[PDB]
Amino acid sequence: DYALEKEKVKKFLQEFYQDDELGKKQFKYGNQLVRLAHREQVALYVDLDDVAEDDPELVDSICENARRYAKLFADAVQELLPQYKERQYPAELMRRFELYFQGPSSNKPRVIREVRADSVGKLVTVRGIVTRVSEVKPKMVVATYTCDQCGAETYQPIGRLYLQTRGSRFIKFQEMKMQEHSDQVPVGNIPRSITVLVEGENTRIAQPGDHVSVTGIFLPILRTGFRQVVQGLLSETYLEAHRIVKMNKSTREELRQIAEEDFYEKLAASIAPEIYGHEDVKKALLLLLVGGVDQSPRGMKIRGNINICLMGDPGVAKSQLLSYIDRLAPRSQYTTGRGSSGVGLTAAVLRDSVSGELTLEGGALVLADQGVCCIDEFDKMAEADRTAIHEVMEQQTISIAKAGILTTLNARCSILAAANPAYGRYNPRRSLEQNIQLPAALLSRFDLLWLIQDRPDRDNDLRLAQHITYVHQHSRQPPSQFEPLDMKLMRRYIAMCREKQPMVPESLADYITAAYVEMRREAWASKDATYTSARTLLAILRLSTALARLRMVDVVEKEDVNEAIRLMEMSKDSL
Amino acid sequence: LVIWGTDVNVAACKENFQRFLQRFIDYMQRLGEINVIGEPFLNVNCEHIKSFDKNLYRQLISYPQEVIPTFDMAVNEIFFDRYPDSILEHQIQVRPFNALKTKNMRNLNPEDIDQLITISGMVIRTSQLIPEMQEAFFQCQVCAHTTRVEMDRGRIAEPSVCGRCHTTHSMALIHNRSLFSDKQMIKLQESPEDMPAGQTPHTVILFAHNDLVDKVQPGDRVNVTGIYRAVPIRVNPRVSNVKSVYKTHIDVIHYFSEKRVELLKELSRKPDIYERLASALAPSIYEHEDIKKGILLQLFDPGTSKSQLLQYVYNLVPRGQYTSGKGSSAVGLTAYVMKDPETRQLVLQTGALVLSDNGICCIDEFDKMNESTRSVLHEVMEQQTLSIAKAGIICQLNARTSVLAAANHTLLSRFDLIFLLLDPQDEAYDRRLAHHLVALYLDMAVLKDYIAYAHSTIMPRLSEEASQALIEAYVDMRKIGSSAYPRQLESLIRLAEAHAKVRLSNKVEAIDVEEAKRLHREALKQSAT
Repeated sequence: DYALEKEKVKKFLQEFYQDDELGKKQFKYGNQLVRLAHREQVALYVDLDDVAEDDPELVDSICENARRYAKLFADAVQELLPQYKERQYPAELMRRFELYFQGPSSNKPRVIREVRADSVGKLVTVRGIVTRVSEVKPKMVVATYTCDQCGAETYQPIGRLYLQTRGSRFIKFQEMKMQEHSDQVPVGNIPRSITVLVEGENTRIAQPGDHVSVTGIFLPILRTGFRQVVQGLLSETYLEAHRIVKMNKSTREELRQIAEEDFYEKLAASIAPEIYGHEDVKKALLLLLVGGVDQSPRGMKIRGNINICLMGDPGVAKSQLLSYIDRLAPRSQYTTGRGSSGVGLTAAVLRDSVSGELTLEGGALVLADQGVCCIDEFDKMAEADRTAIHEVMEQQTISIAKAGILTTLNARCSILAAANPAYGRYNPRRSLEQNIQLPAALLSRFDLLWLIQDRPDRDNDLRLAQHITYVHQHSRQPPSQFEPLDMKLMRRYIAMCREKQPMVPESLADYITAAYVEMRREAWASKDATYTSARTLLAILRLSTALARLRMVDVVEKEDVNEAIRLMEMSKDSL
Repeated sequence: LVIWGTDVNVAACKENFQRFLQRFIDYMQRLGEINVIGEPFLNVNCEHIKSFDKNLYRQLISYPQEVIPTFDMAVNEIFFDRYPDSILEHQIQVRPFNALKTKNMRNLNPEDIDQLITISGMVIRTSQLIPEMQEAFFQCQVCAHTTRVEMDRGRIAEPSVCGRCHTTHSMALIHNRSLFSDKQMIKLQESPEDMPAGQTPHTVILFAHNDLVDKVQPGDRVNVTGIYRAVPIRVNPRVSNVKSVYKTHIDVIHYFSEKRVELLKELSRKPDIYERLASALAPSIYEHEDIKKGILLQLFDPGTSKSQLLQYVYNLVPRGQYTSGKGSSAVGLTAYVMKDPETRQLVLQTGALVLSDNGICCIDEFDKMNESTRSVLHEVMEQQTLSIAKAGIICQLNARTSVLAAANHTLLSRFDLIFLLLDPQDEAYDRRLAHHLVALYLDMAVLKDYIAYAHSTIMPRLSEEASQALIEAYVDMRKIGSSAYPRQLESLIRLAEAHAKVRLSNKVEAIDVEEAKRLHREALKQSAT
């Protein structure tokens, strides 16, 4: 059916621009065609849904043969020019004029692991997380070469001969790396990520980390080369991304009976099951598991960051929960102090083989655009990795000042941290910067500090005995009647809270400052090691600013400020 | 007869241009100035000439590599006939100045090669001296004749056209007059100054020669015209397999508001913009307005509004560079001296301070600086330039800049000035601060040009209007508790420098000096114990 229906698709393409009045007495696809010959728009995309409404041929067929119905979409477009033209391959032959594809959910954005031997020749879309941003170049496609004895232009895609640019066919291209979303991997596997083939005006377009669109799809320029798909020497089908597009944005107690009762009571009793109590900490984890990213327009850009540090590592095996957190937390990545370089968080550059020069690829922070940032051993992130941290204070903070590259990337996540205590366990006689050793100067910056003194409370130990001894009896770690949940459901229980975007009753403007006065009054009055800031006020606000997301008020209430106080009162010698 | 490789007819517009050189008249003053004085090398503009002739014109960029020759001929066809009894050995090659509106070579096409272009950029560095081979000759073997190759006119400056008999240049080149060629690399940096940020601009593979060699310096600002070239990247010189990108490198061939002003004039007429802009400046915070003041002038607890302000400066301004100690040493400012390891040769490696000449430095963590560094700043500030006596380029580095920073060394003496973020210990002011945030929970571009036109146009003069007052002043500033007989005057004038750099008034009085008293006074007081 494919190799010899050339007249149809040309007939088809001869009529599809004519198939409507939506391009102003022309079809929308023909709207561009006059804009094409006039060089108004040069690249093209295709919503293939418009074809299947009258002819799923070239829709299911292109889905069966992307290449051919790619290539055949062109060769009509090749000879279709004179019909709209305002004036081997003649020189102009779509030479700066390009074609992409789009349409129904028959090409759902697929998984980096799910590329296949079936995916060869396939119509191919993907979403996921970005990195490996190469240095763009221009790139020739056709050696418009010279028959010097003969004169006029000659074209090879490929001795005394010269190969000369003046008629050759070029493109601006890159390498990219899509990555899994960190969301469809509730798994004991690596979040996969892919070498991407990247071109056109869809280069110089976007940054790492984005959740995006793709179409990883072959070019019309060649079917296979001189013949059908069978060949003897062949480089790789990798992801020929067409239509890369950002994802800005993709269980109710009213219909169900769910969000009615306090998650800030209840969610504790159904999160952190193995954990030996101390849900108080979990609240901020709950708060961070809510985060504060989705803001209302009051310019609170620091709302997104719940920047917590936890101090001392075999604290209950608090080492564990960050996985639990990441088991909760999508858009989330875990790292350790001295496990890798700053590019565990940050980014760096060198050559690659496949395509693209010096791909900047980045770490968790570069991976965590508004993510959840989870650390082991914050202390071993020695001065280098102490630093972009100390920038990532400031949200979009992966800044570069290097010869060829001097960008910043959008480090926008929020930070929970595990840091061993200074060569020895916590000590009341030794201070932070004596029992801790990391900068107070940083620790200050954290929204909250909390420690877990593994201490001789023999009864709670005896509970912990009871706690663990219940384990390997079963996994009923919260046997006081709590019904656990799906972290997705929790995520669904989270997401509705994220979208609240509250904003306080300004009459409350006293109640915080009212308290923050007395609070900071007492702290500066008390003159102990505890030291706060105005980021306190932000943090204080910012806590309540998330407390009401669960307490789905869309505004803020006294209790959250009283709770966030109580958190601070609970934070009071949380170290 | 045609050049299909570039589609130019046999001279194809020539005889329009010969008359052009005589028909431009209102050149005719310049037409003899080249032959009679002996100053070749035309220096056109973005060629406005397009009011004369479009068929001449449209070609100008078009494939004009086959035309500029004909020009450098066609001029000389006329010019040698104009004054052949002058110094006519001064052949002419054009050198445009502020050329056609380049599409920010960041954005130019893969296509965009045979194209006269111009930079909007900044220099990263120069070649320093590396020119290259000119012309050939081999020896063959019928009693070995020394065979012209690129000495043979009509042949090409290829690679491998000179693949043998090096002395048949490398000595003979002296003995046979092909003394080797001439070309100058530069690494520049496209920089639109309010780029989108993150994504970054295009540095330059400059190479082209002419004895405009070195008349572009490192760090330089741009007025610069060129033409594109590139070359396909071999998979290896050992092979013919192809990296299908051409290695760009460029033929250097270089050399509303009044209504806003009227608005500025109202702002200039406006009497307390020092307060109003202060009320506008760094608005993000409540009091410490006093601190906020001098940034305008200087324009002219960790991060406790500080980097914010410095970022306010960073944000406000193209000319400046933010950094700090403790991870980034002097190197992030200067003296990062180090090599191109791909080539293994030292480079004048530096930093923000080299980004900062006629700029404003936003250091932080000034407490954290070493003595292996910060002896830099011991030397810098007493210079405003930096002697780099080094391996490949012994030099000094004009950093005629500005600085400010703050930290949490006998030479505070130097500083522009920084202040004491101390605790008012007032819950009410906190509440006022809180209210400032609880309330928290254009002027710039106007400012951006307010600062400018004075940086463009204005030049204060502190004469007997108030030159006396300085003399009256440091008397008053030294004497209380009797130092200001030191350069405090030179600071004071550097403060009184501002208000007349404000106001579009090039002349000064006690007021517009006298404010700077309070500043240096309060700055002394707040810094005093």
